[PDB]
Amino acid sequence: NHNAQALNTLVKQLSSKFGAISSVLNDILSRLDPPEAEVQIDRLITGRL
Amino acid sequence: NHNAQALNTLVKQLSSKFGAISSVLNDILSRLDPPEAEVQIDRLITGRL
Amino acid sequence: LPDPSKPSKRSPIEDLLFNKVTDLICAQK
Amino acid sequence: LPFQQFGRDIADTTDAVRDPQTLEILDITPCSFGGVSVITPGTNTSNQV
Amino acid sequence: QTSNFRVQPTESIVRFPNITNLCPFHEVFNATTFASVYAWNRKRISNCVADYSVIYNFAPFFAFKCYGVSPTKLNDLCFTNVYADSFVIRGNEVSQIAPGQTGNIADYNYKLPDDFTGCVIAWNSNKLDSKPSGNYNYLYRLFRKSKLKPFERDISTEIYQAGNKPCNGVAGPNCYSPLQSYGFRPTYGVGHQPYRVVVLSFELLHAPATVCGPKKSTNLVKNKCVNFNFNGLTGTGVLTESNKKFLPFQQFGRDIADTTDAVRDPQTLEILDITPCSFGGVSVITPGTNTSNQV
Amino acid sequence: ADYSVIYNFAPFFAFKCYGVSPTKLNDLCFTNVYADSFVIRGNEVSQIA
Amino acid sequence: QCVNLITRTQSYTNSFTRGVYYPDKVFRSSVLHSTQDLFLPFFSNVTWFHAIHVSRFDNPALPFNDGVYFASTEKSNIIRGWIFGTTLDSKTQSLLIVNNATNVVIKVCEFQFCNDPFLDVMESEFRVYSSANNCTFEYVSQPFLMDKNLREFVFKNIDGYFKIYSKHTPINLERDLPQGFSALEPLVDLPIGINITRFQTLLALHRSYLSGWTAGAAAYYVGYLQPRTFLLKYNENGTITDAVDCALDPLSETKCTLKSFTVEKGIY
Ligand SMILES: *[C@@H]1O[C@H](CO)[C@@H](O[C@@H]2O[C@H](CO)[C@@H](O)[C@H](O)[C@H]2NC(C)=O)[C@H](O)[C@H]1NC(C)=O
Ligand SMILES: *[C@@H]1O[C@H](CO)[C@@H](O)[C@H](O)[C@H]1NC(C)=O
Ligand SMILES: *[C@@H]1O[C@H](CO)[C@@H](O)[C@H](O)[C@H]1NC(C)=O
Ligand SMILES: *[C@@H]1O[C@H](CO)[C@@H](O)[C@H](O)[C@H]1NC(C)=O
Ligand SMILES: *[C@@H]1O[C@H](CO)[C@@H](O)[C@H](O)[C@H]1NC(C)=O
Ligand SMILES: *[C@@H]1O[C@H](CO)[C@@H](O)[C@H](O)[C@H]1NC(C)=O
Repeated sequence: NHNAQALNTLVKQLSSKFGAISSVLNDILSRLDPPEAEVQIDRLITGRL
Repeated sequence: NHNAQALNTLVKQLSSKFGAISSVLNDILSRLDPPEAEVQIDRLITGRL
Repeated sequence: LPDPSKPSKRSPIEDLLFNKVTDLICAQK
Repeated sequence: LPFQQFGRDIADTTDAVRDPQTLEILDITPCSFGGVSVITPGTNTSNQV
Repeated sequence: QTSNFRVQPTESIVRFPNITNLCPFHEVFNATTFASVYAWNRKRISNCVADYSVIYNFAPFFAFKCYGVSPTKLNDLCFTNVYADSFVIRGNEVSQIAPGQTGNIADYNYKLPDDFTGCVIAWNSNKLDSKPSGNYNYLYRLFRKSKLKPFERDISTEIYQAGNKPCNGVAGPNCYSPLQSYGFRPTYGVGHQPYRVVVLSFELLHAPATVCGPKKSTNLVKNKCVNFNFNGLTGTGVLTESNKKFLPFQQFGRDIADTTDAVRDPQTLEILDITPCSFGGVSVITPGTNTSNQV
Repeated sequence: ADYSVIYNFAPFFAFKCYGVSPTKLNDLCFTNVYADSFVIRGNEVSQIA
Repeated sequence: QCVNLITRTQSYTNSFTRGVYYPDKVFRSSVLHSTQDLFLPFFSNVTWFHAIHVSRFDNPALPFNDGVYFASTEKSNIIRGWIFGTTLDSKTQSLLIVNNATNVVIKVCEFQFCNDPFLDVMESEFRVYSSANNCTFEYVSQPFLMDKNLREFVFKNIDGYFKIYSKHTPINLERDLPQGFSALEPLVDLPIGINITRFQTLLALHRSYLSGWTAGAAAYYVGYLQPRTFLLKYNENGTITDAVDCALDPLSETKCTLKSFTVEKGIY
């Protein structure tokens, strides 16, 4: 149960915004321009790390 | 080997830009004005921490 | 002792222990 | 259900979708991927892998 | 364990080049006629000493914003791969001249890389680049199949079919050239008056380079903890003789950890090792203060 | 908004677009569109700008 | 004065481990440095180019792609330069390099190059191009083609700079592309900043003075660089003596991953 719940929590963490506007990388890439898009992906990558 | 490898990995981390424009602090200090120099050093400081 | 009848070649106590312990896997994959 | 458009897994990832052109349900399955591992003896002994 | 001991550098020596040629910035900065945004002219600058104090001294530039370099620190650094571009745009388009900015002239006339470094300048040109009847000498590429690459010029004057009606060699309905002339007039207010924009594209590295500031050269010292400047690189380390065989095309040397350990001074071609000054932790051995106070 | 029927309606003396490129109209998503129709002599067509 | 005199035959051979140059101008010693740049693949499938003139247009120009590796075992006087550009005509800027008895005359103008350009020997360039105007660059330096001996050249057109690399390696009487490593040393750089997609090789021809030109044959090889990650081994003295292409075969991939040249028994 510990291992299964740990994997579940790790996968669930992808759906959270982590201080950015969207939790979808494709959405942030499509909607926004490379500088501020870079800011948003910086937030996402540091949080996921 | 584990000890030496950990130390070498720790040293190598200083060469990473870590979201900044330059990975060497002296260049950042000599090229840029304080208000944004602080931003650059903040990226470096948090990454190195 | 191992049970010849069972295909897994497991003792009855081992069989009980195996049974008593048990799309999430696909999502994790 | 008629209102429902997308299906989601237990771990909050899409596993089904409904086509807008034609009202059918499709199971989205990821493309195959995995870790490549190389088995080799010592390079001194031989070069086959 | 209390603190770390480290010997401070005794004095500062700055090492620069020795060639003397005033850099022809005046040619760019009072160019009577400027290129169009679609036909921008680029000029390379190399083998010169660059003084940017004169730019501040006389300056009609309303917008003087630099992205990668501090304007006041310009004279203390050495650059190379240095280019001066030239074009005239609208007053409201000065914001589009920036990395990652979406605009018609940005997409189809001038692209700037996301990692662009340098100074962009902008100033009004109503007196010189505007005419009462309408200054149409400046044209912009409004239609293009794909966005341009950074630092790429598009000159091809392929008559553009602006619709579903083929030109067939006859410009007309739904067929206008991708280049349209600006209607610059002095009567128009701010935001539509012509503006002159020049971008300086210094590429800054950790190398000898070519272009350098007005900083004077000082003599070298050996076997002393000194803080030294070599073509914009500032460091604190002792300077010793070298037995490393540097290749002629090679200038700098890096060790296992990719750290400068040997340098070939531009003014004098010799190899000097970089060894940081001695340092170490300090530990204080003391008995109980009640027993005694010696340490 | 299907602009293709507008383009293919008839040969047009002037199809000048101010502030927007004709090609991007199909891929650009607007809130409201106002269509103003009137009849003027050919000499005054340039005055509508 | 554009005349077609060069007919050519092609073959295919193995590149082996030729075409490694110095990625940068930094001195490294006794290290294993991994770099990502435009290199010629190991054991790549190179084209052997055999131009023979005997005393129609059968010498088309070769695409440039991302760069060109050039090699030749001929003497210095035979091959006397190259030509670079996109359309090879007067409507676009063209780069001309012509080596000679004393030095080289690198020059970038708007040339109207001939279909089959060649230098005829004094030396005349009229057979190379018909006109040259709007010339924006020039550079003269010591010759890089000087006297059995392999001559290897690598060219790229990166971010406005026209890089050049050369090296001389004497060889014995075997396959012209030999085994071992011989790194190219960088010798001339070029502030040109033009668009190049197509190149052609120049050949020296001697007037017959007796079939107005003497018959001659020149053998050279043409490769194309690709974005590849290499792991170069700098020796004690800072010379490259070995390299592993990380994208050639699984064993090389493991060698590149472990950052080592020897792999212990195991699964990685
Ligand atoms: C080898 O090349 C050099 C350089 O192009 C030639 O010398 C040039 O001769 C012309 C005469 O028209 C002079 O105007 C140039 O100034 C010379 N250049 C230099 C660098 O001195 C030389 O003639 C060539 N040799 C042969 C045999 O062709
Ligand atoms: C001046 O500089 C050049 C190159 O920068 C160098 O070759 C030359 O030796 C120097 N001359 C003196 C007198 O230092
Ligand atoms: C090299 O390429 C040519 C044509 O592109 C082909 O005919 C030849 O078989 C190739 N050689 C090898 C070893 O792949
Ligand atoms: C190129 O040369 C032609 C004729 O010699 C001239 O009309 C044209 O302006 C030149 N172009 C440039 C960019 O110098
Ligand atoms: C160079 O020219 C070719 C053909 O003329 C063209 O396809 C290519 O886009 C040009 N390079 C750039 C960077 O535009
Ligand atoms: C390196 O240089 C030294 C001294 O010149 C020489 O003895 C040696 O053979 C060279 N090569 C190697 C691999 O050490």
